[PDB]
Amino acid sequence: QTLLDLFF
Amino acid sequence: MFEARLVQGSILKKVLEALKDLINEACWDISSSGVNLQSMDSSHVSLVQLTLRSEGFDTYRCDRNLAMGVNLTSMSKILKCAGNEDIITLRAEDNADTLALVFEAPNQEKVSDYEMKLMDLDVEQLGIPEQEYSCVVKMPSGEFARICRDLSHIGDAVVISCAKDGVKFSASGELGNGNIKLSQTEAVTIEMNEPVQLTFALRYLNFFTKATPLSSTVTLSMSADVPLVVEYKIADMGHLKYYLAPKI
Amino acid sequence: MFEARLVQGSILKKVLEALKDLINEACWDISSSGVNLQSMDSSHVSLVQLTLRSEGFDTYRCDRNLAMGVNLTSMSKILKCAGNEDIITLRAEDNADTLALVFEAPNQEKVSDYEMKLMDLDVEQLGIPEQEYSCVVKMPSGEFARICRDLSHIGDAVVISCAKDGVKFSASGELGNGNIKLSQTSNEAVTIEMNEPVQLTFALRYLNFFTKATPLSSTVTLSMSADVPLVVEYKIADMGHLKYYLAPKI
Amino acid sequence: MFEARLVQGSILKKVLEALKDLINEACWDISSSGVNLQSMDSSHVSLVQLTLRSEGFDTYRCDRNLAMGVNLTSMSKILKCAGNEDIITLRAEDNADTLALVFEAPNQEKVSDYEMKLMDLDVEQLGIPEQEYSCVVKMPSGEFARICRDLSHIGDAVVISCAKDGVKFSASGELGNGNIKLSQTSNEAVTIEMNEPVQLTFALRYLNFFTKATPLSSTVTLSMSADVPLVVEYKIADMGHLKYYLAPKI
Repeated sequence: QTLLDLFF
Repeated sequence: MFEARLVQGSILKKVLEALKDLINEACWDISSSGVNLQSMDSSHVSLVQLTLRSEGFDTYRCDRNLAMGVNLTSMSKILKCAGNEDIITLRAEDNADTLALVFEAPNQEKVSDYEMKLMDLDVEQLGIPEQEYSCVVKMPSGEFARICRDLSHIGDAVVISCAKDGVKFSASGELGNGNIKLSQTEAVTIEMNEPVQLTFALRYLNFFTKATPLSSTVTLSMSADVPLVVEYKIADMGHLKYYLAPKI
Repeated sequence: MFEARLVQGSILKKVLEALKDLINEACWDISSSGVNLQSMDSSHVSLVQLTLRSEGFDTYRCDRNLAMGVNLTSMSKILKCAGNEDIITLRAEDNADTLALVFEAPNQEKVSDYEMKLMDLDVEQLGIPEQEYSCVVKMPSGEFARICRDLSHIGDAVVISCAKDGVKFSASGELGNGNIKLSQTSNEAVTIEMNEPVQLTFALRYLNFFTKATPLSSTVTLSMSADVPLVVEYKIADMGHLKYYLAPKI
Repeated sequence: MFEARLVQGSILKKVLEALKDLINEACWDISSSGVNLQSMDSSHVSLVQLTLRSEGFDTYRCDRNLAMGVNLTSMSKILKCAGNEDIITLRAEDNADTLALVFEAPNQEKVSDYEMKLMDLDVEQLGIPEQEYSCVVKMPSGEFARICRDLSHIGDAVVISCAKDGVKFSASGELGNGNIKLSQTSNEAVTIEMNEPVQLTFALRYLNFFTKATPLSSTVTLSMSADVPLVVEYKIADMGHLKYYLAPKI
């Protein structure tokens, strides 16, 4: 399970 | 001073019901263009973005840009005190120490006036780069909610496989496993540049579907390695978008 | 021997539902004029008074006055075994060991016979002087219930300010505060018979017990004067009333 | 290989809802004659027997007899994933490690398929001798459910007295006691085919499990004789039945 500011 | 009158006040009731289970506190960014809210849940696994355009309100005025820090549970509680056909006005003074909420019905016999305290939040804003996605699925919102609910009794993750001719949802756990196949037709339509196969935590999808009353349709946007977008249109006004980071 | 037949048995089902959460046990005083019940809650903050006139019943006989002690939870449980269109007969023997309750439909395929044990209670009786009040508000009962429910998510207490033109309900707590203004209607009317303004503070927890009586009537009346208990009254059509008394704060 | 297609899939949803609270695990005996299930609850006080005949399905095929061991709670959870108008197909292969369940609508927009793991169960079969009973009561199923629910707030046991002319249900406890009398109707019929009077006592807790079968039929049949188990039967129209057996008290 990833996380999100990781993405933006 | 900020003041926005919404005749279809039920839109605000549904927005807060669709928010308060995912996030406790959020910053309402008001500007002359409309209302914008953007917040990650505490686990940083999902983010919700709300857009309510100026023009969607019956009257709208922003003398100056504001960032109100709101306990969403408290605002949810206040909005339960509005009837579903009430006219709802929001209003904030220069200081912005409280948000005033006024509930009215066209007959005007009950007028309700609530004042809720704001709070100080690190308003941390963030941006989303408008992209196109490999697959975009438009489908009835009630159907997607039912799928997410049912599969969450099988396992806690769902694999979403999207192809040109249909979309499949799969889960597995101790009971066994299950797969739900939707065909392109309460339309189901698929705009696909390429196939995708992604895994998502069902517990967050079931938070997102608390927005189901806002729209009879929902759109899912997917590409490899990037967050899923689950979007509900708020007719003549804006949208509620949820972002979910995939697994692995 | 006492016996009372009530064709609209749902009246009795609704009365017990409106009582059982405020009061554990109470004394039903039966006389040839009707049924009266009067009881304070345990904290002594509120009192409920029920009147069911003999002529409101389809048959009514009281050979001799009685004071039956009833566990209202037990009677509520029995009355849940009555259908909403049942005919309900109440019957007590001279001993007064037990209250008999008979449920039937006009059909009559199903007849139910319940016998409920009574209790001994200290039948302490009080009285209320019939007053006029500074302010009397008549309003739809469903609207009053909604207001009390909603404000109880804002605070513990409601300030009720009554004037010639309209009535306001206010509360405040951790989240913030709230005010609800009701105007008199022209023509679910809201009417205000008003000699003098009042503003009084009441505990919302008790008002939310009183509104369990909402199914008995589409109307409720609030009667107010300074320094005296609020009266919240629900009419039981062609029959009597349920009145709740609530002592103000400070 | 076994495969059965049931257009009125709601029958299966209701059967599992009527089973899952009484029993955790059971063996589905598949033969070319149909589906049969027979299982005692853990306390050995009740037994349920399900019959679904071959010809009640829209397609049916048993290549060979099977005895599938199923967690009924798990099958119940899967069947909640079927819509009430879905066509439901059951399917098992020779090995029979898993049961496949396929849910579709006629429009075919949404097709769901689930695979649930079976279990190994001591397939202990038993038999019921077809008897006649002193008394057989046919009555509306909703009425019987209401009687059992209501009397279970009076006591934990019901005395069922059946006569030619009517049937009575009685219970007693700390609150008091209650009797419900049902008359034969002339014409929602209540009909009684009686040889000889019966009076028997049964645990209400188990009857309230049985009435979870109420959605399967507007009618229920009670069959009684002295010192033998009560039979409570729900017809599954054009298909079979669900029968519950309950051992009397004393």
